[PDB]
Amino acid sequence: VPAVNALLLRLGLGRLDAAATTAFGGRNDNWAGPTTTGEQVFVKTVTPLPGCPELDRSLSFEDLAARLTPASPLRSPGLLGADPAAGVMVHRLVPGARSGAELALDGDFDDDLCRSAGRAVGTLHGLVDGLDTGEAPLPPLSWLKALPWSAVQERSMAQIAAWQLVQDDTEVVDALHRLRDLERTVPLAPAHCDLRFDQFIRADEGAGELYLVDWEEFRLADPARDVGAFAGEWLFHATYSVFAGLTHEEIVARGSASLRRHLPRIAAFWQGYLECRPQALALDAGLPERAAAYAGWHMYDRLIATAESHATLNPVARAAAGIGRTVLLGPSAAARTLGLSA
Amino acid sequence: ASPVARHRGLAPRLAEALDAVSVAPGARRASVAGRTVTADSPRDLRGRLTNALYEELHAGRHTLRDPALEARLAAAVPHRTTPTRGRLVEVLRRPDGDQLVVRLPEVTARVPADRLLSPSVPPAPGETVELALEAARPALSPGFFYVMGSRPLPRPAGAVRRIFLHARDADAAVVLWGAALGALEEAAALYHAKVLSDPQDFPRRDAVVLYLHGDHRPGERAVTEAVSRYAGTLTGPDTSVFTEELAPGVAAAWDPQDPRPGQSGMSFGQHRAFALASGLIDCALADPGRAEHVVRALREAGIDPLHPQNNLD
Ligand SMILES: Nc1ncnc2c1ncn2[C@@H]1O[C@H](COP(=O)(O)OP(=O)(O)O)[C@@H](O)[C@H]1O
Ligand SMILES: [Mg+2]
Ligand SMILES: [Mg+2]
Ligand code: NA
Repeated sequence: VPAVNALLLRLGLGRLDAAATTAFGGRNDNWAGPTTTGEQVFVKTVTPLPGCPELDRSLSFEDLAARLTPASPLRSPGLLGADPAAGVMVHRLVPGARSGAELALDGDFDDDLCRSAGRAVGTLHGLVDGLDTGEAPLPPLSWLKALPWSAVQERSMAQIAAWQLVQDDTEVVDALHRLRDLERTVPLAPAHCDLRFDQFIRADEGAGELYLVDWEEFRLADPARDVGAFAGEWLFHATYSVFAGLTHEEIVARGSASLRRHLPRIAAFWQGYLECRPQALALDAGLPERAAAYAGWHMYDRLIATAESHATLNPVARAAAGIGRTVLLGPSAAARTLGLSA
Repeated sequence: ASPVARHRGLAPRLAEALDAVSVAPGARRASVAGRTVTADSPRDLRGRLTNALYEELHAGRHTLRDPALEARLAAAVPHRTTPTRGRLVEVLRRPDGDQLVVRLPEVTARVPADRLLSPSVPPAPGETVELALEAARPALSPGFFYVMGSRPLPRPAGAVRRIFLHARDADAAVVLWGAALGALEEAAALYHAKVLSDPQDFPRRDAVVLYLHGDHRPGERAVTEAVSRYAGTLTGPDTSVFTEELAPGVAAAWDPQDPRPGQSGMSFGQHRAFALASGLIDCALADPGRAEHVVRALREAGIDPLHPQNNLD
């Protein structure tokens, strides 16, 4: 609280109006609401290094984004200030923000929103000096060989069981190693690297404009990370989120039918992505394949996160992991099926 | 005109309960103690009725954890270390501190080498090692603070005697927690245990759960002696119909032992309720020979219908 107020004071924002403040989500402590000067702010705090590589990457995005026209499908809320030493950032609040996760649950992330998202990400990938060129720790390759003991003491029995299934699947582990190895063999681009539906916000209770937020992992990196993540989110929505005992074959049949009904969403995103990055496949013909491989890992990623509140892995979880494995070990076919071709 | 009279072959506690339960002909409607339940299939009534039975008969009904409660539960634990065996995959050598990659039974993990306890020196990859791992595990069981006992559990694991304590609220839980852990250690028991770490979900009959392995009698006697003091003040007096009462709010059973491939990862309470729901449904799908349907379903699930807290040999 002190470090936040100190920054609000110095920016001319007064203080956080405790009567109208409210905590928002994510692995960081965040505050949103009116300040005593009446301005609406979003405040994020990140635990410094014993400064803060996640805010330096987030700011590196804000620097690129300030030099952008107001017609860009890619928009920042607007950075108001930052204290990277103390782990504090402040942005303009988007009024009546609905996250992409809420929209997808409600049924509102439609084909046309998916296209705008593709345009935003395609725009991102076009835009590179002063970008972190370090590799994103996803997939987590050291964890696939051995979870650090401190990580095991903070996980659920189901997350541990899910880790173990991945660790003992030699084909999956080898594929994830190949996937990260390929990143130094492709034309890199400015990439979010942590893209999910909850990193998107839309203004006016869902009727406003589209923002992509949480740039803590922003890097010069494989564009397939962001395309794959977007496809993987739909994959995971379709084969898990909507289902949350049948037979395994019935779970698979329902999941397959559910995915097919959601494939247009991925198609729209890729349409939009090509509108704004028309030269993508000309530079990287392997991009569809690599994207599909990231979509596969993304399901494991989302299944392991979801398990934090469970003690066993349910049969839907296991069925979804099976689809994740199929997309990862067969990336050329999953790309075509997902609609990421030509 | 006795519940035992109309329900022969069934433990009386269970026979009494089935008088609060009816399933309509065709198994599209059921009623558990005024808690009516409906479905469009027999097959979907199985899952809903299972749930109603579980709530009414096992649990007794009808988000986050708490760092204060956790801190007090953590303090109550009498030990801090549980030796754990696994196979050494690889010694990692760092100047900042050497590390062991160890395949534990549940996961491959990267452990500081200062935890090795046997052999006295990191062996060749493939050799069993033994490590001093934290006894407390506050994230392992969502909703709960979990502790492993100081003494390692048997290798075949074996049958696990469960003991449930009906803590009335968080304060009783701390006391019952401490008494039970103190008791189980002193008795040299092979166990895990856990207690609700969410103060807004008491009372529960399973607010504390103890999992006793090897020979449970010493640890059960010890725990019963240690908590009977509090039993009815700190514990609500009601227990699950599927369990053997040992005292007001102190109940016991065995982990399900269903020799049917599909049945696994089911709690005692969910398993008993599912067997009961099945038998009740199979009954409704004909046309008391009702108790026979129930008795058949329990036996097929491996439950002793005379003592459903137990399994068949
Ligand atoms: N400027 C903003 N206006 C409105 N809501 C926002 C804004 N920035 C973030 N949020 C919301 O708060 C959530 C947390 O923000 P995010 O940057 O993802 O934090 P974390 O790093 O902890 O995930 C976002 O997912 C979004 O839903
Ligand atoms: Mg986020
Ligand atoms: Mg973030
Ligand atoms: Na949907």
